[PDB]
Amino acid sequence: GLEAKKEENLADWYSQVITKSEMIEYHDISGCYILRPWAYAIWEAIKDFFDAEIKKLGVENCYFPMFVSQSALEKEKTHVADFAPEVAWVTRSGKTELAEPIAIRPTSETVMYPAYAKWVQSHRDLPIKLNQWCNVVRWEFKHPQPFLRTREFLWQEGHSAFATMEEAAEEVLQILDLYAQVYEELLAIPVVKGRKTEKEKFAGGDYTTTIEAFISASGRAIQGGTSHHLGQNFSKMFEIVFEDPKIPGEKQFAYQNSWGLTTRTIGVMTMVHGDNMGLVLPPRVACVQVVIIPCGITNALSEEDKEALIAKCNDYRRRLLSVNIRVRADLRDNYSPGWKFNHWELKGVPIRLEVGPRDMKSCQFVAVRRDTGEKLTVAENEAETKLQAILEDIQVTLFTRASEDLKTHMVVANTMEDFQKILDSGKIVQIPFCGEIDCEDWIKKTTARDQDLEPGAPSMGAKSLCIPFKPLCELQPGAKCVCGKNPAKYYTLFGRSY
Amino acid sequence: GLEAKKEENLADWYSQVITKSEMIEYHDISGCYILRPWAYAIWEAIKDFFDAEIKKLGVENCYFPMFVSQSALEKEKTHVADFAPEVAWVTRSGKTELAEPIAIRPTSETVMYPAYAKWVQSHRDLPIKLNQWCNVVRWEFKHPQPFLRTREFLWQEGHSAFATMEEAAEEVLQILDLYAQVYEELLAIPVVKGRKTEKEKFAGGDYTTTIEAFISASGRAIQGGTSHHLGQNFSKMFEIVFEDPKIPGEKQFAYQNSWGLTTRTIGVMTMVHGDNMGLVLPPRVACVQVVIIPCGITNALSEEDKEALIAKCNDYRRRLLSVNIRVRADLRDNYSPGWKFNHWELKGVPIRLEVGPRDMKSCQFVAVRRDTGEKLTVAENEAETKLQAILEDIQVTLFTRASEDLKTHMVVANTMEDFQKILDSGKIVQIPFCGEIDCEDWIKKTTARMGAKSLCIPFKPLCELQPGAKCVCGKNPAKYYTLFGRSY
Ligand SMILES: NC(=O)c1nccnc1NCc1ccccc1Cl
Ligand SMILES: NC(=O)c1nccnc1NCc1ccccc1Cl
Ligand code: PRO
Ligand code: PRO
Ligand SMILES: [Sr+2]
Ligand SMILES: [Sr+2]
Ligand SMILES: [Zn+2]
Ligand SMILES: [Zn+2]
Repeated sequence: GLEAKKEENLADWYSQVITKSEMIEYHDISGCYILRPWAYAIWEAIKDFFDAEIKKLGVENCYFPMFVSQSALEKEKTHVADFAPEVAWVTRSGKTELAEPIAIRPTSETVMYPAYAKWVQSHRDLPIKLNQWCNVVRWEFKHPQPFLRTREFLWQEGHSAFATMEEAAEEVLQILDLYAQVYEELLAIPVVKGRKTEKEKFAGGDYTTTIEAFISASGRAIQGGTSHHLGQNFSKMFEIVFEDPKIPGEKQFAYQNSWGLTTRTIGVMTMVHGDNMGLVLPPRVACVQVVIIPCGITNALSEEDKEALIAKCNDYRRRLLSVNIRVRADLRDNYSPGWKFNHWELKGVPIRLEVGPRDMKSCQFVAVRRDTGEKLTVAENEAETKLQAILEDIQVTLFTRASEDLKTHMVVANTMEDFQKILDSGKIVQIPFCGEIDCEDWIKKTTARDQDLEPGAPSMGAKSLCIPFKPLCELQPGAKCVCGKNPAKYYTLFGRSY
Repeated sequence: GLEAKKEENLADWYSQVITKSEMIEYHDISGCYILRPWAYAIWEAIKDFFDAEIKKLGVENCYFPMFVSQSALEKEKTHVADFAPEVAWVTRSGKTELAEPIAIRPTSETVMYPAYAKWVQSHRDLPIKLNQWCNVVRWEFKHPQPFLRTREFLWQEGHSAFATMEEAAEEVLQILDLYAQVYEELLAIPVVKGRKTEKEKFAGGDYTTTIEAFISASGRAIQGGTSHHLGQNFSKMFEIVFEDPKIPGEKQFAYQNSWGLTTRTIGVMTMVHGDNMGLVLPPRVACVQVVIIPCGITNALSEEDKEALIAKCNDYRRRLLSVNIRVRADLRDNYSPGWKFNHWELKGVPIRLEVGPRDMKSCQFVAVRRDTGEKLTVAENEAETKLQAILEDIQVTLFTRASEDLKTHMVVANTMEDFQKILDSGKIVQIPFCGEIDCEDWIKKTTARMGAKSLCIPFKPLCELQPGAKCVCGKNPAKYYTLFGRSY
């Protein structure tokens, strides 16, 4: 079973959920974690849905080198400035020192865009739409946490280059909506589409959009994905240039975008839907949607009778495969049935299917929901339609409960004292914000200073999350920021973050 | 158009094929090459086949960290000794030096097996069958060539741990059989299944089974894949143990294998099937099997008739997509039909589908085979039937000629003199060999006066080693017929 309680101490609960579900194994290098097949299948499920959608947009998959030269990495000044201290450098091969240290990619902007310049000579070479699934390394100055914050992580990064800004801006929102579909339709997690502030925006871009998710156990929010508009800052440094047919003889710099989604998605799914019985898989991403377990195999049952009980389970397995239900039949005669119930509950299989000798003679079986523990006795001939209905209802309620949790935890506050008090209750707040960096740092410093949390809870100030595309309330004209010294530009979502 | 010719300068011909087919782009870090969509789509075709086959064997996909500690890397002494010079070491996080350098994986044995030991607590925990599709770094010191020998490459690496030795021995030959299917059933390249010698076997294992392919244009053979039996060399170092089911108090060490296939497959495909017209894709791994191109679009053609020809091309697109044939209609307005002819030829699309106004009105179209250049006028009715037949014809034609090239370039020699003659003729010779590492160093140094190195001990050699035959050196008796030759 599970020892820790998600409501009391969240860290060891998360640590026990990711291990006992066989998702995460630990490594002797801090910030690096093993993705076991149970977690990796979730990533493959996300990969299969996102690949199919970006190919509709004309995006193609490729793979670029992981090593970056010093000169390439420092073409964009403000970009390398933000990533320099967290870049891992290869300095030697074997015992021989490298003449020039090469870098491990924290992101592939400076690796790809030299090639973009070579590939783009005429206007016919645009647009370039490329994506790659790969690993990056970010030796960050933060507490590592599996899935959420790791030194090495798997992701997709898509880099598109266009002749006009209207083409680029269109794709930014197209991709961000795809990231929102990954969270809301696959992981059953609600997200808030928004724009990052000037402080938290991608270094080297004009603006960045993001989806923010909420983790109610810790009251903290987390970034689920970003779609940046790079404008021309990178094409001006890497010389991604073409001649426009309408503007004779003049150098045109391409408009570029980048967008990324990481294996953090798995950790958010764990933090939102996991309970005190272990992991909870949304049926959409569940590696196994239905696990079939033979029950009641006493020593008195004959060898022929036991084989007929196994055959009925395999028959349920074939029936569910013919209707595209991902089903595993745990026929292993080496483990107890209660060990199997516990094993697959920890892993989060949405439905457990129990077949016993009495039920098989009676033309029925038992279906047990993972999210609620509700046990239903279903007729043998209704197995294909009933289970698919339960699988759909599990996905709906997981998103319904997470949405109602989000609606009640994201509110509006206009003054600093109400923003402070609501923040200390475990909520994220939309406040009228002037949109300046020095004020955002002031909020980060004063929310941590005036904090009143539970005994033992560490000091953590609120930071910017996003400027929501559709905020909760309209900003009344002339309304000042929460600092009182500058006019407010927009409602900005704030709160403690991962 | 391609400037170089395969018969003259193979190096410059190869550099121009991979770039003009838009497979490879070059990078300012020596030995690292960009895999563009046309190349990566081949790797995906290899991946979806191979992944489907190992799932039937109970192998599951995962992903282990790229960084390995000094202590974990040096646990197996023979394994770390062979890889030590070619391991890249991270020593700096920005400008702050790590207290201890960490290494980029050249292979993931020392990364995964510490986790294998924690997972194997009893007999119930075996077998463990894990595979990952990832990048790996081996910092070579020889001149790099795209696909064939690169500083960083993509691969899959399977690691399996078994309770018995018969189990691991079964899987080693099962995986090698799948590698043979990848090269023969998909890439249409014949391979020679064999066994590495003591000098060439995987450091840290007991034996290595490999598939060796031959590049006829250069006369040098190349290793297509390997499946190693690690035995207990690693489980005795990383403490992967389990209680003896029969004897209480006695530990048993797991029997392990490892097996890998890299993106070198694409380069071997290029070097074998490519011609002076450019790349030649086998239809089974071809991203685009058929390209539809509208022809005869003159400036005087009526917009109605011009629109009718466009629709006719999309009608073939809908029909071919209905019979699971990968087809793209190149209806782009800013490129001439002749430009698209040479464009898809360079990339290796097996069949070109030409639709002109005269051929459309006569209910016909043209089919151009990439391998032979034959042009076939086909009626609109027998489209899905004949195009499917040509695609399978292209697949068997490419294999039959590469198998015929391998038959006439792999002969048997019996002494040092005649082995040198056939080797410098651009062929690989099977010779009676004593298996010693001493003679393997001598045969490479002598026949260079480059040089032929051990490739594999064929599972099925050409001639049966008659009893009494000694090695080509003369000192020791010959223990088996071995295939030698210059290799990449
Ligand atoms: N070190 C990290 O920030 C991290 N670690 C593990 C997983 N995701 C991480 N980042 C999240 C992220 C990064 C880039 C683009 C989009 C996103 Cl959502
Ligand atoms: N540096 C290289 O040797 C190399 N470079 C690119 C591609 N494959 C490479 N190795 C071949 C290889 C390696 C492991 C297992 C099987 C094989 Cl076939
Ligand atoms: O790292 C980032 O945030 C952007 C998005 C993917 C590519 N680079
Ligand atoms: O490098 C090799 O040859 C073995 C096989 C894959 C993993 N390691
Ligand atoms: Sr920084
Ligand atoms: Sr000019
Ligand atoms: Zn302010
Ligand atoms: Zn000898």
